[PDB]
Amino acid sequence: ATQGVFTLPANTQFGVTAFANSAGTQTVNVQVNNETVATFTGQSTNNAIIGSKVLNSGGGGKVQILVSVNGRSSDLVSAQVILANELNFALVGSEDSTDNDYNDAVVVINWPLG
Amino acid sequence: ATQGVFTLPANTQFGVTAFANSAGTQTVNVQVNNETVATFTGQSTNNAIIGSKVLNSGGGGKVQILVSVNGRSSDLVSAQVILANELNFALVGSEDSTDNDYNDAVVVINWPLG
Amino acid sequence: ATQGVFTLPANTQFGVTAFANSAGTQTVNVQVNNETVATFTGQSTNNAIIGSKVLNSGGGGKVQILVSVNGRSSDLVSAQVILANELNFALVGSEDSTDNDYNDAVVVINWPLG
Amino acid sequence: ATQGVFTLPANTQFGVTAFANSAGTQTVNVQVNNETVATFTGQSTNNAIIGSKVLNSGGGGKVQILVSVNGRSSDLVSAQVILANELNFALVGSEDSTDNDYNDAVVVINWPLG
Ligand SMILES: Cc1cc(C)c(S(=O)(=O)NC[C@H]2O[C@@H](C)[C@@H](O)[C@@H](O)[C@@H]2O)c(C)c1
Ligand SMILES: Cc1cc(C)c(S(=O)(=O)NC[C@H]2O[C@@H](C)[C@@H](O)[C@@H](O)[C@@H]2O)c(C)c1
Ligand SMILES: Cc1cc(C)c(S(=O)(=O)NC[C@H]2O[C@@H](C)[C@@H](O)[C@@H](O)[C@@H]2O)c(C)c1
Ligand SMILES: [Ca+2]
Ligand SMILES: [Ca+2]
Ligand SMILES: [Ca+2]
Ligand SMILES: [Ca+2]
Ligand SMILES: [Ca+2]
Ligand SMILES: [Ca+2]
Ligand SMILES: [Ca+2]
Repeated sequence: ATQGVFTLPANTQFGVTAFANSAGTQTVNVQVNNETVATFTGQSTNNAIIGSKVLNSGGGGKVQILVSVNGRSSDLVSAQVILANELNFALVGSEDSTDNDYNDAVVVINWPLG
Repeated sequence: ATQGVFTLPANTQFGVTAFANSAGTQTVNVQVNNETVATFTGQSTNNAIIGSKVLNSGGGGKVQILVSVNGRSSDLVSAQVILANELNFALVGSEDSTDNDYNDAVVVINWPLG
Repeated sequence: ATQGVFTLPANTQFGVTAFANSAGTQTVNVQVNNETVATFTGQSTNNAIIGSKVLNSGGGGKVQILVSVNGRSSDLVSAQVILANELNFALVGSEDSTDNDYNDAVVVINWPLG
Repeated sequence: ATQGVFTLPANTQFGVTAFANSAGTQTVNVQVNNETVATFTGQSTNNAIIGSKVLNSGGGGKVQILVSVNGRSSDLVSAQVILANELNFALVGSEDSTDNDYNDAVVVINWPLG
């Protein structure tokens, strides 16, 4: 299945934060309605935050996360969870190798803000 | 129901990250096995990270999040989600007197690391 | 926090299914835009299905689950999870007593159908 | 990633229930510690329940869901969600074609029971 794609409400501010847990340098591309709006690049094996930004979901509300390491696309896993019918988390794990921890880059998208 | 309490595997490194979205200064207390091991204090209305740490779940694996503002306990909501039977997120929202949204402090716990 | 309330897309068919795990007779009321549209009643300590129906979310998309035993409201926990940005589950547990298994009536709402 | 695989606590009773939403006849196989222990077969485009059973997770706790249509494996999506640190849902969607609704067979695993 396609993973790492989420529908947000239109024209909504959201947070995106990426963590790294891999010997590989992670490149996380964030697209809003099919256009790159942020790229986070970093390396950590201890969950360092490699990027955190506030963005807007735009007219179409489409947010997509892609992850690569040295030009190779990582395999993604994702889900969205909603608490109290209002607090939203869109969650991405990614795997750059064979141990299948899916923590090599982790991305958390949260809304609403404010 | 009690919220903000999670059972982790024993002796496991985990990340804890807190974001703020409130006029009130948030105090986030992290307890591991019934002892405070981290306190994040900060304030933002635009999803600033008010703390990010790597902790260990210890012998018992018990992790509890409490949130207060000006000494008053915020109301919590929480859940845990597991992706690919291995990537874990424990999620907490909190609501203070100032804004009736569970985003006033948002806490994300993630494991495994490395 | 209020639990058991979910916003569905408007005018959308959804499934609602309730299971029982309690000595007490469970009553599950399903309300769509603040009107009861189905009630499931039954008793089981072995996860029997006490009702399953297809409903429509109507104009407003508001779906609320209420659980009671002999007129006493149970304590509810809930969340919504979305897979592949398309398959939705709204989940409710309920506790009618003191053991805190939260499974006394369990309700699963799923969409889309077809 | 390998979807539809979940680690349950050992020797635990759990419910498994499957719904169908497809023109194709769905076969759901449930494996506990690498042995098939239940099989549900049916066809519906309106979320009919094609099976529900109570099973035990055994010593290993490994539960796997496979879905096929005329012997062709469907593509799976899955996640596990825990409410109140105690009430567990393991959730599977499946796609038998390319419209990507992931509802063609929907499987819900719940525990604890009783
Ligand atoms: C730069 C580099 C080196 C290596 C060895 C790899 S890898 O082994 O294919 N994967 C990275 C690997 O890093 C470990 C520290 C651990 O976090 C694993 O889960 C992770 O997959 C890569 C990709 C890059
Ligand atoms: C205060 C209270 C309420 C109820 C409903 C009961 S009961 O119905 O007799 N027992 C509910 C109880 O049933 C067990 C078999 C188990 O499933 C529990 O999780 C469930 O709460 C009593 C006795 C008291
Ligand atoms: C590759 C492929 C497989 C299948 C099983 C079919 S089908 O059975 O003719 N149609 C499956 C299809 O049914 C629709 C009513 C809808 O529920 C779809 O989501 C579902 O996938 C085809 C045509 C092709
Ligand atoms: Ca890895
Ligand atoms: Ca890793
Ligand atoms: Ca707020
Ligand atoms: Ca109970
Ligand atoms: Ca019970
Ligand atoms: Ca389909
Ligand atoms: Ca379908």
